[PDB]
Amino acid sequence: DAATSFLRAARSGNLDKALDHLRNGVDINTCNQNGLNGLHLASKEGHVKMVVELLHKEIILETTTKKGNTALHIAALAGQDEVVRELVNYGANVNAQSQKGFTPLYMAAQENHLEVVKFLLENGANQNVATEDGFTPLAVALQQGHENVVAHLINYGTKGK
Amino acid sequence: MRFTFPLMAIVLEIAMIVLFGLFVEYFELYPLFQDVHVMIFVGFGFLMTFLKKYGFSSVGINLLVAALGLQWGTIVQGILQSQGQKFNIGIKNMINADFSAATVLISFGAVLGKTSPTQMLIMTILEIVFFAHNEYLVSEIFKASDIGASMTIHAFGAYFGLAVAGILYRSGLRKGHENEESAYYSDLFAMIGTLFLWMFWPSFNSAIAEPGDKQCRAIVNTYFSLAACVLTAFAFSSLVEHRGKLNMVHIQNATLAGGVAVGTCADMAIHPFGSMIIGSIAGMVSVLGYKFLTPLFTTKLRIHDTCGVHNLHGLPGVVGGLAGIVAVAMGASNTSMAMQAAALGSSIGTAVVGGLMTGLILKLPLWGQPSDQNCYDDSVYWKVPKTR
Amino acid sequence: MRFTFPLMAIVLEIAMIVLFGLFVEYIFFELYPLFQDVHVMIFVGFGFLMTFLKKYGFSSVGINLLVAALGLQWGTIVQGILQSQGQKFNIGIKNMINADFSAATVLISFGAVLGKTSPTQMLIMTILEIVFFAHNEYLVSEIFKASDIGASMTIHAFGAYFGLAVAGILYRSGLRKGHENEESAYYSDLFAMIGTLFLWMFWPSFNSAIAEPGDKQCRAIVNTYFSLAACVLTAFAFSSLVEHRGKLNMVHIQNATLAGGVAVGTCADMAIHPFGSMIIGSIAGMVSVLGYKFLTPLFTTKLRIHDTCGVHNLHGLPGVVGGLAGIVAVAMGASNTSMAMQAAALGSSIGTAVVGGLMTGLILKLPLWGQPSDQNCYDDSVYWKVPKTR
Amino acid sequence: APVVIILIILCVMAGIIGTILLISYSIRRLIKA
Amino acid sequence: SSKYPRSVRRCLPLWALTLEAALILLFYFFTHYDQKGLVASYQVGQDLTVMAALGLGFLTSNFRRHSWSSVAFNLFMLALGVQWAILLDGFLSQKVVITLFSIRLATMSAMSVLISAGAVLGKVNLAQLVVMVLVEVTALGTLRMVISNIFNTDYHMNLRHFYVFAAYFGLTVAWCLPKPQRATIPSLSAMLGALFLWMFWPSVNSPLLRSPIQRKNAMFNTYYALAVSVVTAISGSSLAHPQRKISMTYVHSAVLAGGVAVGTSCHLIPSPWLAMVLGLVAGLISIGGAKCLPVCISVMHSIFSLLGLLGEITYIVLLVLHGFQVLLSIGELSLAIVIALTSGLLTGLLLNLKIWKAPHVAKYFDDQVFWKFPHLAVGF
Repeated sequence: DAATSFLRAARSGNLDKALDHLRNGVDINTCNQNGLNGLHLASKEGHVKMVVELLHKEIILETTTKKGNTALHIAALAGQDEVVRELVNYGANVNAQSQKGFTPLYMAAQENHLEVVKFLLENGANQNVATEDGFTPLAVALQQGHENVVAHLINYGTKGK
Repeated sequence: MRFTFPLMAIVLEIAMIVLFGLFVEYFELYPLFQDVHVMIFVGFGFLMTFLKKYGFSSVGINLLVAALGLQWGTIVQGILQSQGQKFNIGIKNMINADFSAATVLISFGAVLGKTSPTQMLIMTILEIVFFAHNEYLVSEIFKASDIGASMTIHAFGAYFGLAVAGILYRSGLRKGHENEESAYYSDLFAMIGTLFLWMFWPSFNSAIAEPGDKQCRAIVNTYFSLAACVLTAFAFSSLVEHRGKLNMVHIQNATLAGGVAVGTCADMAIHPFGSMIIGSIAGMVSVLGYKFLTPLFTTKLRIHDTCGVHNLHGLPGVVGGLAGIVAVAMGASNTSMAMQAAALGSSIGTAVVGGLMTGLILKLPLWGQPSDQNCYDDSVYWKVPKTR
Repeated sequence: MRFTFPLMAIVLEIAMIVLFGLFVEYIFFELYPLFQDVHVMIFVGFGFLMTFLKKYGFSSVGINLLVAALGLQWGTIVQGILQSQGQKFNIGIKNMINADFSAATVLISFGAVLGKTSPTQMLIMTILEIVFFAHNEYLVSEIFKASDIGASMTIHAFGAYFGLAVAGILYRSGLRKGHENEESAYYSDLFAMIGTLFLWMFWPSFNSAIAEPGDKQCRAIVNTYFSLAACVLTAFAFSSLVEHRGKLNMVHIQNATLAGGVAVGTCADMAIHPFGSMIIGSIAGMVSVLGYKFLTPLFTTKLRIHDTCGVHNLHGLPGVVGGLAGIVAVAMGASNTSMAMQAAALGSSIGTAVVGGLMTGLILKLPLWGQPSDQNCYDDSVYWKVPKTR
Repeated sequence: APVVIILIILCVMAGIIGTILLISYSIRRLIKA
Repeated sequence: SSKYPRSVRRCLPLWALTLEAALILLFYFFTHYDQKGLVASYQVGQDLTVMAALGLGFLTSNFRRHSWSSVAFNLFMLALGVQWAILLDGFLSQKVVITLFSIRLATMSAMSVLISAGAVLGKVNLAQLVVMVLVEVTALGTLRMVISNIFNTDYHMNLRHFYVFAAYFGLTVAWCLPKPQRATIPSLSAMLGALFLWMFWPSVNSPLLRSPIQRKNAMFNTYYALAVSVVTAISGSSLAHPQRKISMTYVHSAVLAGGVAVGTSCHLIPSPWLAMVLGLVAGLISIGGAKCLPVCISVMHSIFSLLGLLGEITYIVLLVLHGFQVLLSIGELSLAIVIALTSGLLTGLLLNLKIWKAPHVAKYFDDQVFWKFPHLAVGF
């Protein structure tokens, strides 16, 4: 009940209720049946203040879900530019790979999130990391028609971090 | 040999000319014929163009197979109806020849991407012989009502193609193939065939219907069956897919299952509510077949079906036959129970046996069959442009 | 210059309206489905058949629509005036079908000069060619009294040789060894197959629309049906025969499969038997494929006649074969009318098409219609906004 | 009787194709060696 | 919020299956079935079906990455709309007897929704389209019933207002949506759809006409009017384009100009020259609309609205020749516009509800929102 209420508050962005559960003793690393903790749920919904507050209370930043997605993966797939920036500012691994081999750059590129793609490239995301299918962020954006993303990935090339 | 295909095409055409000279002599149904014509050549052919590197072969071999098929089916069906005597050609002969072409195209959908055009000519000849004999048996010996041909065309074509594809099994293709994949514009082109089949199916089920009440019911029942089938196929595609995304394979094919499953009961007094029930069940069954039975057939039973014709033509055709039996049970038709059941069983069994023999003939390495790596590729038989 | 095309079109449309007001007044529903099939052949079949060019699909289908939309009106006017001898006339379904036939002739001619002309040039071609075609079809039907119900000579041979004459006059030296934009693409070829299939399916309506109801119309439908069926087989066989390593050629499959429908036209309503129709279709497909492989390369390089769609191999040679087939059929006794009158129709059709095409091409050769450069040939971007994405 | 005629036509076509292919294969095996 | 689309694996199937089950139950409880020209009568409804599924289905497929959704959602919308229109035209015009004429009329009612949906396609999911289909068919039936009660005309003959009703309904629904392109192959497919609409539009202008001479003259006028419009469109596209080139997108909408212009008055025009004059004027107004309306969301639906208003106006002008009837017909037109606007507003506020899980404004005009594509990360 307490952990479920905390996760619901994290998903809804109710920072005050979530801060109360942690005072009362709800472990910050609790996750739902899908392996998503409070940081994942806040990153999905763009709740930057909740993300910052949870990072301050020592949540594990590189905790993966049952699909192997980190909080940066979820923020990139959801296109939350400010949450992506905040996660990277606190030391999120931009080159993390999920179970199927997806990187945050791949999730941002397949979803036509140009700002997230540009930010992840400027932070040293290696666009040569392929999935288990052999697909790159460039290859998925070509298939999905994401031309603004295809341009930025080719024009950046390897400016690195 | 590169000369096997032109030799067989020329020899078959000369045989067709001679048979027409030996057996053949010389307007309210012409628009319905043209609707069926569009279904045969635009519908199936562009429906099969979903493969990214097999569109040329899909549409062109569709045209070639159906063009040979209408002539050969004309000859065989006319000989059967005339008991070896000379016969005249009307609009009904052309419609029935197009129906024989439809059966062969349904079987082609099972072996698409793994067979040569020469194999397709051979399969056309043999399959039309078997189909015409079974259809004569159903229409004249059993005297069963199959005006939309859920049994004689759709179930027959599907299980004939499945038997052929089972005989022509390749071990290297059981796990998949890199060419066996759709493209974006390829699925856009497949939507053309889907839409034309959906639009013109009421004429398919009512072309040779008895004029009057039966022909009107065939049109109305087919229309509402397809209307219900579209909604149920859309609903079940989302339900079997992650996050409820639609699959173009389902919306291209399962949206047409209502036309197949209403064929036996098209002309019968099943009512527009009953036709919609049949269409909804057909759409659900077709979607479930694509998502769960096609992998089971490919991996376990070693039966690879390229276009999923078992889910559009086989299972809905069987459902249509069972619907005909049930409609006979509740007085919707004056035809016998046992004759509808015998028509279903004879169609399926004749399809399987003829497909076995035809596939055994097609397995001889004389027809230029593609290699495992070269399956689902136009370049084996076509000159392909450099750009898409 | 900048306003030549819209101004010419608005003047032509105002002229059409004035002529319709001056001459046009208001079995129909029985012949309407056949007219609908012919309409689909005109606007979808011919239009999408020429979309095989990778950078000319927009101009192909759109200029096909402009020419046919203009051609139906102008052909209605010209054919009605010729039939009524200058009197006011009433239009029925026959008038629409004949107007679409005139548009078909103009589209056949357009197939020869596809990619090398401007829309203004095609307006002028439509206007002049409809006059020439209608005068010849009146000579062949009313003075020679020949039987050409499927119009192998009056539409197909006439249109093909008219287009060949125009292409010869409009010859470009810098296009005899080819052009980078003259080439097909995969999806362009699939669109071309759309056009091919609609023409192939609805050709029986094309050949039976004007036929006498009863035995003649049914004979035309059956003959066209089985001739096209045989033509597909022979086109596929000879496409495999003549190409390298036996590969099929999409040009042959797109065009030579309609040669049987072209060639059976004169003999369509005659009692040649279905088997005779199949023999004509089998030869028509053979001749069309052999023309595409051998005749077109010679015509383009040795004769300086570049024909983009190969309309000589689909409409020209099979049209002459159909006229000759009609002459043999009268000799066999299949048809009424004389041998000499059928021969007169074939000679009149080519001679008029060549003379009218020469004068029309001389008019089109004037540097006033914004015709493209050798470099911009076969490119939509000369006249259309082309999307960046394919 | 119609079944007999159809089987006869199939037999004629199969025999023609088989004889032509047999002649081609025999010529090929004699010529390659 | 999360730009990644919310899962509709429980919303869409339940919604569609419930709709189909309710339709089946209503057809059971209220509908009943029951000669020489059976095929001839079937041909008109078949032409309308081709124009709905293929014409309007592909006409809006010109989007670089929404062609799948355009075609398939149009098919779904037609399938739902014909059934619901059968039931509703049964309820508001009387048990419901299913004839071919009633199916033809239901197809016309569904085509109204299909025309309206072009203003909102690319910005809505399937559930919102279901809501739009239901409410728009209901609004059109209510409008026809109100006209039949007030002006004492036949309920079926009131379906002539469908052009202007569809145009204004679509404009209002699109105006209520949250605020936010072409490719060659989708443009060619859209040309296919536009060509089928243009070739069969004489069937749209005479499904409701019984007298054979009236249908003859209507088809004549529509055919010649459409012929002049194509020439005015392709010719005048260059003038109404900044770079002086012909626009495929403009042509796709403007070819139908003459057909829309003479739609309500085709059976009344006595000579082809007047139909051609109306087609030319419609083409010129289409050119002017293309050149002016973007200055003052979808431009093609705006010019269609202008063309429908012009068609009603020329009906008013021509009906006098063949002043109380002027006032009555102006009143009918204004009632149609008012009801279309109000029902479009109601539909727009219904579509804005959070429960429909509408695509994010950043995810408009994109098939990946609704369809399965390979090599994509799925879920969280």
